[PDB]
Amino acid sequence: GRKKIQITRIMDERNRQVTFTKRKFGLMKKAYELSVLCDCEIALIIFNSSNKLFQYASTDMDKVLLKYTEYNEPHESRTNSDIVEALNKK
Amino acid sequence: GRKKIQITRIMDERNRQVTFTKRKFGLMKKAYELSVLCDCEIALIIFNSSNKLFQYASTDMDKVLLKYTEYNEPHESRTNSDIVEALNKK
Amino acid sequence: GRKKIQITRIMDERNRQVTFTKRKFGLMKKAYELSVLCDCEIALIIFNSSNKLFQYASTDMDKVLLKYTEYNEPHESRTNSDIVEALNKK
Amino acid sequence: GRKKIQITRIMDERNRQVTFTKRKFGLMKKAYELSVLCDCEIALIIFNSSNKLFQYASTDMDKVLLKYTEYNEPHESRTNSDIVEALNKK
Amino acid sequence: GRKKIQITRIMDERNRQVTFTKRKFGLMKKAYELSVLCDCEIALIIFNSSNKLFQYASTDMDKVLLKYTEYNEPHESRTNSDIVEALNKK
Amino acid sequence: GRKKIQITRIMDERNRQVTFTKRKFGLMKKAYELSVLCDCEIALIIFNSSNKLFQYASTDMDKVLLKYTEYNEPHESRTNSDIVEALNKK
Amino acid sequence: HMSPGDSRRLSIQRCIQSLVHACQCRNANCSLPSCQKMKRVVQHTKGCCPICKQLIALCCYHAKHCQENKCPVPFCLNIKQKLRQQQLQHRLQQAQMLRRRMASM
DNA sequence: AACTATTTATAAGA
DNA sequence: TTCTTATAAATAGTT
DNA sequence: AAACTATTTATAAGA
DNA sequence: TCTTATAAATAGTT
DNA sequence: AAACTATTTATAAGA
DNA sequence: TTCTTATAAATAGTT
Ligand SMILES: [Zn+2]
Ligand SMILES: [Zn+2]
Ligand SMILES: [Zn+2]
Repeated sequence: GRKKIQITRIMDERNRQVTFTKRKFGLMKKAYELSVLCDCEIALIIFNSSNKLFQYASTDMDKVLLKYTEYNEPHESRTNSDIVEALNKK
Repeated sequence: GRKKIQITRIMDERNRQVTFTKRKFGLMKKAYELSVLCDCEIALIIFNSSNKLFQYASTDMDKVLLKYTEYNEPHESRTNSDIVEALNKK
Repeated sequence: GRKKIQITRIMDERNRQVTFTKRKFGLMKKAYELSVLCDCEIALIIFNSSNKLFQYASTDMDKVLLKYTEYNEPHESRTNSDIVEALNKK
Repeated sequence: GRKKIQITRIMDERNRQVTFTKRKFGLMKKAYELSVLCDCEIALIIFNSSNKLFQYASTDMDKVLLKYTEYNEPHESRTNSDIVEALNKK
Repeated sequence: GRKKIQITRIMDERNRQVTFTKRKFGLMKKAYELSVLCDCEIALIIFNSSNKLFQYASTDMDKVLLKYTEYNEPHESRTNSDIVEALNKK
Repeated sequence: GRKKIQITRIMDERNRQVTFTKRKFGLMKKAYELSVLCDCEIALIIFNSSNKLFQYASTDMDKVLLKYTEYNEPHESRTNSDIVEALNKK
Repeated sequence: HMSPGDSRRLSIQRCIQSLVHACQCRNANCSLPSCQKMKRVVQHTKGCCPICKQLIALCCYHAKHCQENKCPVPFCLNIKQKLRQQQLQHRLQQAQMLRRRMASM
């Protein structure tokens, strides 16, 4: 961007909205590419600050989510805290 | 990258697997950034080609999906084809 | 009291209730004083005629109940019938 | 009593025990009377300073203990501090 | 078998022990086959004449019992009485 | 039967229910005979593929479950995986 | 004099009590009869011996209600998560059922 | 993995 | 909401 | 709902 | 231990 | 559920 | 004891 931004909440309401929409599309585009490049299945669920829902899936959403509930082995599970630590080492 | 690629399945196993790990991290990174910058909750579920689970959620995964099951209004729901179309238009 | 009463269920609803609250405090007072005077641990559990719970403890209730559960020596245990006979012999 | 006693730990072990025995019996008599007069279920557990157990239950102890572990709503829970406060107000 | 036996208590101690070990194994085999064939969760608890415990569970005994205790809806329950009568109908 | 079957999940729902009803009675009948013939207490709990409950017990179910819970001794405990090995090693 | 049902629930409740204590007990010289054996079992965080399945049994009974986001009881937090997962699964199967009832009509 | 040359994403202002 | 593009961020192919 | 007080009850100190 | 003078709890009522 | 059978499986005895 | 066998009992396939 014209300027680097830090990853902390955007306080200007207008700006935050413009950013959500633009970065949300960019996220879905990356997810689409990952699903095609590497033959995988992806479901993405996003609730904005007003609790409106936005969603993407490379196949039927409900099937991916059921497959998640049926999974029973340890596996990579990241959260906002986890990813913070990870970047701090790198 | 050193070279532009087409979004088509990567057939070489080593390349596919290295690309997966790398881009999966990149997608989680962007999801993290979207949830912090714009104050939203996000769930991201990925099954690789061998049906192994990788996941990320801003807050508790199950709570977001639960909230998802309660949604009952029309909303943006995107698939691979919708994204291809949006890409072509531009 | 103004009159001596018999230890027998109090029939009048209003009398029973008022007497219940008064004597209950009196019992907790006595347990409080015993715990301090003699340095002991006391748990008191009371269900009223309408099955509401009232409890007193001079220390953590759950620790007292667990020590009781594993107490593996003969000890004094009184029931109502026991006490009746004890006073009958005076 | 032949004199007022303050509510403070009795230092003399013999006197501590003598007081314990009288007041223990007095407490169980009061509890007995409460349960009869007001038709309620009471369990009383007491460990003395040398950790000997003394117990009273109007009906069976295990029964009152089961119901207690099952209770899942608001109920008055009192401690020594709680009783001291109530005493002071007067 | 070489001959048909009547369904009534085996009075010869040795003969009763032999039958028990054999049929116990058959009963467990049958339980195993039903849970695999029909995708179900089964628990079998057996106390023999000398009061020893033998158990089968398709995966975990306690998971079935837990699910048993929480189940609250009319269900087929059969006792030796119920089963005798169904066998006589035939 | 007209044809030997392999012990693997029956995938067709109608056929699975046919075999289930049939084999469940067979199982409950074997259990009854075991209890009478050899004088044991038996409890059997079955959840089918759609989580409906069926149960048998030679006596009161609750009595059997209690006796199980309070048994504190090593004892034979078989699982589907166990019984697989024993059968394979032949 | 209590029903075998109540009596089994009481027994499980007492085992639970015992486990939640041994989980939070830092007193190496504890005098509670079951503490030592129980702390030994808990120390089966070696992953893998005395079956961990017994322990997860008790935790399950416990997890039904342990509310603090930070229970120290082995597996509690994990079991609470799986219970939410299961609840999500029912919701998904229901919705899926309804879409097909609508589709088949 | 670790490193870069290059492609892709996007922040700010119009 | 778009668009423009200077600049930041991601990542393909190389070591 | 808490207050009064005439009684009944509990119990401290001492045999 | 069993008493006794004295403190405390409390039934009826206000 | 309830009939058939034809086969297979379990198991009382015999080895 | 463990290990056959002859048979009784169960069940798959099909109505
Ligand atoms: Zn301890
Ligand atoms: Zn283990
Ligand atoms: Zn817990």
